[PDB]
Amino acid sequence: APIPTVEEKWRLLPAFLKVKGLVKQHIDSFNYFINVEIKKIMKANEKVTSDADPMWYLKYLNIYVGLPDVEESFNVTRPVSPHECRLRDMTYSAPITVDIEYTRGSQRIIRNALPIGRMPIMLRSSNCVLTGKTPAEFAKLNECPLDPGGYFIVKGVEKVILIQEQLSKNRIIVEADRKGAVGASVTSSTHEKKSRTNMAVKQGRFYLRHNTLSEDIPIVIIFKAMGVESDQEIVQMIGTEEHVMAAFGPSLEECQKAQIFTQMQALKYIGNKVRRQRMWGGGPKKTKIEEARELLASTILTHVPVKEFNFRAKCIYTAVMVRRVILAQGDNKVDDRDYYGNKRLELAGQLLSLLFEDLFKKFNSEMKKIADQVIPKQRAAQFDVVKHMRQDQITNGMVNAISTGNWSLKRFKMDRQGVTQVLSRLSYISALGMMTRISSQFEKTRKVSGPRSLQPSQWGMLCPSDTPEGEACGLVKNLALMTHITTDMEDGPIVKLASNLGVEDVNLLCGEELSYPNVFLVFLNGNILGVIRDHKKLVNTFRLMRRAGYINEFVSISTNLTDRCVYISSDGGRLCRPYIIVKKQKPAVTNKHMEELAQGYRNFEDFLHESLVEYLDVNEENDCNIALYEHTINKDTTHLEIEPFTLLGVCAGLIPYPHHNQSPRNTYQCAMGKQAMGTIGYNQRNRIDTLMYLLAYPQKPMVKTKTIELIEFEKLPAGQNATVAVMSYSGYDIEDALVLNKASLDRGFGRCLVYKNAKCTLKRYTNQTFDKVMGPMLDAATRKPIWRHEILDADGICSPGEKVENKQVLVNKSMPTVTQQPQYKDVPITYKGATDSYIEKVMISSNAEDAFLIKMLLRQTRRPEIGDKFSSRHGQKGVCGLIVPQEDMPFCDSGICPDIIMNPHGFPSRMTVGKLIELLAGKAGVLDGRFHYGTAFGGSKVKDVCEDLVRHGYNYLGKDYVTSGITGEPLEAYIYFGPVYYQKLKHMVLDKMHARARGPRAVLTRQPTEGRSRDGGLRLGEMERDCLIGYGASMLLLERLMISSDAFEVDVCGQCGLLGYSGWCHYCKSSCHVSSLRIPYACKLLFQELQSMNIIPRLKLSKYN
Amino acid sequence: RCPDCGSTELVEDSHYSQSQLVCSDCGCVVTEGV
Amino acid sequence: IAQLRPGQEIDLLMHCVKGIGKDHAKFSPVATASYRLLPDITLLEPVEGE
Amino acid sequence: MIIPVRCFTCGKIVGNKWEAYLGLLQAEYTEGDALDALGLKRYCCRRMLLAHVDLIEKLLNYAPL
Amino acid sequence: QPMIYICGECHTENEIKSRDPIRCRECGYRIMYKKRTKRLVVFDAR
Amino acid sequence: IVQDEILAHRLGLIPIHADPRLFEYRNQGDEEGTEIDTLQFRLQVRCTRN
RNA sequence: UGCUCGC
Ligand SMILES: Nc1nc2c(ncn2[C@@H]2O[C@H](COP(=O)(O)OP(=O)(O)OP(=O)(O)O)[C@@H](O)[C@H]2O)c(=O)[nH]1
Ligand SMILES: Nc1ncnc2c1ncn2[C@@H]1O[C@H](COP(=O)(O)OP(=O)(O)OP(=O)(O)O)C[C@H]1O
Ligand SMILES: [Mg+2]
Ligand SMILES: [Zn+2]
Ligand SMILES: [Zn+2]
Ligand SMILES: [Zn+2]
Repeated sequence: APIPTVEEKWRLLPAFLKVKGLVKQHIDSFNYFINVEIKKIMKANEKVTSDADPMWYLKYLNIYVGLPDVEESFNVTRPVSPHECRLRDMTYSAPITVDIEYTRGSQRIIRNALPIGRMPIMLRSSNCVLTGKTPAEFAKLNECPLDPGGYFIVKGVEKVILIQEQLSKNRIIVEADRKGAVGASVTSSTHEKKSRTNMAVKQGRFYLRHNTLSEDIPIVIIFKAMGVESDQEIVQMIGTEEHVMAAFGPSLEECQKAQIFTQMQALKYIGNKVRRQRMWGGGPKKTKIEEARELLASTILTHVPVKEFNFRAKCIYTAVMVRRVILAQGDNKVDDRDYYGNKRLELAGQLLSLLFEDLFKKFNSEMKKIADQVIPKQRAAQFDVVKHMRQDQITNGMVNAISTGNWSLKRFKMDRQGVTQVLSRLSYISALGMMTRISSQFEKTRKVSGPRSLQPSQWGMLCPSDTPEGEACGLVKNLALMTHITTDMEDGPIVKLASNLGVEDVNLLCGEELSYPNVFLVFLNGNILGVIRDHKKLVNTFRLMRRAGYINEFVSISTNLTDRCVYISSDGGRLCRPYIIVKKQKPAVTNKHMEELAQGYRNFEDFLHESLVEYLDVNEENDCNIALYEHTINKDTTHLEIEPFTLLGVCAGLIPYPHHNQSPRNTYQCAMGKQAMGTIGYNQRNRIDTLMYLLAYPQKPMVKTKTIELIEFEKLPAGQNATVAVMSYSGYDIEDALVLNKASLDRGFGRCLVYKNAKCTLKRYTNQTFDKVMGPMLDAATRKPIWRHEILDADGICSPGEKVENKQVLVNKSMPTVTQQPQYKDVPITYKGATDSYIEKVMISSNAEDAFLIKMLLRQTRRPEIGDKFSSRHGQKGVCGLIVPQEDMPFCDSGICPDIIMNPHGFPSRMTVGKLIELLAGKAGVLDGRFHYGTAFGGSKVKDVCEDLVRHGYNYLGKDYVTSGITGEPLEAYIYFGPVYYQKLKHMVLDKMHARARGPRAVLTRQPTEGRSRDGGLRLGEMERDCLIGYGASMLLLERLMISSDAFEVDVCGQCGLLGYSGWCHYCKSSCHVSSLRIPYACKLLFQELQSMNIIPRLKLSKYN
Repeated sequence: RCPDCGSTELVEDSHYSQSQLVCSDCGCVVTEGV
Repeated sequence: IAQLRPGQEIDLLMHCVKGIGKDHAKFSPVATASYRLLPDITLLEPVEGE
Repeated sequence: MIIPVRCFTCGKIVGNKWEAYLGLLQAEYTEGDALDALGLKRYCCRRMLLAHVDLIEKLLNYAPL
Repeated sequence: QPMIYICGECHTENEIKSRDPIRCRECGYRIMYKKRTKRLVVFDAR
Repeated sequence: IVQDEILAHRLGLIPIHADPRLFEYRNQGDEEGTEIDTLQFRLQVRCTRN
């Protein structure tokens, strides 16, 4: 009697994608920032006033962001589309205005609409013009309907703010030190200050270390300073276990060694260990004990609040910390940093909120300074802020922080880099996967190899296979297909329900109750909420109340029996995943609910409200029991997995049958699909980017995953299905190589288009002179333009439709040299290119600064050849080794010749059975006119495709009788034929081909330049020099590193040993001992630099004999 | 002027990433390298 | 060949010359020209029944 | 973008059988029976017509016109 | 010499001379493309 | 909207019903073409609203 | 300088 299974259960996934999913995270975060958080920030700094001239103030009333507009028109705004901002190389922002009231001459003056800045508008947000639009209206705005959005457009470039990952704040971390000492650390972070205080056991006793103390002091002294003076109460608070007292004995003995027995003595001892913050302004007037008490109340353990100098909660907190350290000092139960239950994810919303708060505080400080400087000495003409409210401050700050990507917040002392990254437009999959990226706080510079591991906590939250292969392996990750990031809650009803549920106040009882085995501590965001007995009832009631709707569904509750702590988490950034609730071996979701969802009676919110599906956090799912399938449900099951294939991310979803392949193969496939060539969107023709790759005849895959249908990848494919035959042919496919068919490439297979952009600017300078474009310099001999100016039109700008060759001008730009007649020198935009290019379009735009921006879109049509890199959607990257004619290709009985011949030897070492399954499913599908599914942990089975093959008259294993095309005789072994979805990569041999003549050299060191765009040469590295040394080729090494790279002839004086010039020594004022000498130029530079460093190298020359 | 033939047909023609001012009549390389 | 919209125009002349399929596949006259060996299935023993 | 004229593997003329195929999609014919009625015996032309996406009209929707 | 351009939304032939603010009649769009050349261009079917 | 190179490639794949035996191979070069060894096809389509 | 990549 098998348990009934809901077949339509997977239908819960698309509905969840209707309100949440891939791109909704950043959109919702930006909307919450621009609709709620900005108002709170404005309210926090609503009033600003100066100390001088009292009764003067500047009061903010309400702030608005409005709709995106452009300041091109003279003092007039105009609606502008994001594509127009991309074309004009401007920013897509909306004017931040605010209504205010102030006092000019003690008379209240109010302004109802006064702009103060410009906020860059995230695409597809609440205020973005793209939202609430139909695909026809998207076409009217030249924007792709399938574009994910959620990225900023600044100065014409698309920047994406990656999701930041960090450790959770206000949490005790027990960890071993460098010397093996198991200590504790707590980074108490409030809205104002973040302070990491540590506790060590370096000498069998516990010392507390903080940045505000000169030397670490015993914990018992701090206990005595915080109100509790009796040692018995301290011991009761620490614990009543015999081993606990045995471990804490040395601390009590060390405390009794000194004469510290009262609160005053301990406070004086602490103040003696307090150092002033470099002569703080103001008379101290015996603040030692006061400074100590203030550091204990405010600086130390900021997250633990003291009502009115009552350190009872702080005492209980540090006692629990000491108890945890004592318990961890035995059995090595050291907490791990890689546990994602202690991780927090900051979206663009929180970062933008912090940045806007910092910018507004800086603006208010600048306004207060201007007031203090202007009001008391200017004139009877009353000063008003309106004449000094600079509007470029916030705008420039936002633009720079978004574009450059470096964020420096002095108010929070946060110096971050790489926050924003250029959106990759290689393909639709590339942008869709980059939109859901997550960077690590480790900020890779070294081999940590501790967060780079794949932790089991990433289940359902982050994609295990999707990771950049290279130095960033493991520290750059991707979110799962079905995941959600929580926001901040009010935390009020949580406290109310906890107090009403029997949680005893910690101030009512002593710390001895903390040592009882049945008493469980309840926390709240790192704050000790209290104690409780029979925590099972508490947890069950809290979960039932959350399911009922009286508590927010994102509030998480977990229990740690080892530490006996009930954690209640309500802060934002936590990862949650929907799960079907299971009660008494039967899921709450039935077939009737799925039928109602399919018919439209209910949505995912109805499933959430009816206690059917609930969100689980990592900490909460740590205590819950989840079943993968219905048949796995047992008596002790609390939740059911919605869909297993949701474990993979977006890029991993393209893999057909990924569970049949190896994990490095899946990782390489994700990495190559991020670089897969194909269509970008429906507006890819009007789009003008610096580099674009398009496919001539893209085709949707035959074996498509359900994730492909969810992300609508089939509407924008990035590859072609080719009849691949797995066999060895001509020995030109030895290692990963593949043989292509000449006739196939001749008929359009693999044909690709490369679009490049050439931009030029004609700007007006300070002087009343402008850059002007001269006409084509016609040759008087033939009355026709010269070969260089052949493609130019009458206006000096190259016209679309013609072909451009190497060293030809596109824009005949001439710029003045003055900034009396203006003198113009020519700086034309020449086209550097090995092959010819065709001009598709030329866009001419005009900015507010009268600068004409001209963009030419050059197009190149390229055919697959030897050297082009090809992928097969399974990590089997390959290079075209040989292009054989059609007649040389083997043929079957039906006469089909394969397009791509791949080596079978790549299969055994990599075990890519998924490729064979995909080939078989695709063959069956193209035979019966169907699209088989390669869904992870499912999909079409092998038996079904075998039956489909045997029904159509083909072999049930793909292997078919094939006759050799060369000899005309049949092969002894059958060949594995079938359609495989091969995708071409951006790595081309034409772009990677490089050859270096003498060429240019660098000014500092006369050596070839670095890159290919700079016409650089290849570098003989240190290891190459080592190899040449090992070979013993002295003359070859000398010719390479001296003769051919930086050879020079200097003049050295044989008397003083210094370097001369033109056969003359200025030091000795003679030229008889000066002799020429061959030398590397870098060596002469080193000698000169050493002479500059007073390290004078004196060369004693001699004859070569 | 060209140092060999004395002609004034000195053209700046870059040959495979090598800036070179060369005479257009006799092909004498006047200046090379930048 | 292609699909157009109002305003767009396609004007061109095409010069066609003689060529063989070896140079380019566009000169291939046959779509599928193949040959197969004639099968001859033989029964070693008389098979009857279902 | 647009339906290719020649099949990649064999080379049978397939560009002229696209719109009629769409007609067979406008009719009650499924994929397999329509591909059979069009005369595509080998599976290469079936894959060519079935896996092709018609992106030309989506681009013409963004054309200047 | 009449230099002709095409607007981004009206798609009308507009004649503007040098040093003119880039605009188009009966609208306000500021994206101005250049018309295709009239010179003969030879292409290879390869 | 179709690219010029893609348009030329699609036009090249279009077969011609001309008898090849009645023509000859074009000599090396000679892009102008002669009556014997070339054929010309004019394609002029202007799309407009009905 | 930064960063995404290619092995
Ligand atoms: N922020 C930034 N810094 C740069 C950039 N290019 C170079 N630098 C800085 O300059 C140093 C390297 O200089 P180079 O790249 O050798 O400068 P260069 O290419 O010789 O300059 P040119 O002679 O003008 O080509 C680095 O330490 C960088 O900090 C850039 O594009 N942005
Ligand atoms: N950081 C690097 N330093 C030196 N060589 C590198 C580096 N990254 C890549 N390579 C080059 O690439 C090669 C690495 O390939 P290898 O690791 O042997 O196969 P693989 O990448 O594991 O492929 P599979 O995943 O096994 O299919 C060897 C090396 O010459
Ligand atoms: Mg390699
Ligand atoms: Zn000397
Ligand atoms: Zn075919
Ligand atoms: Zn217009």
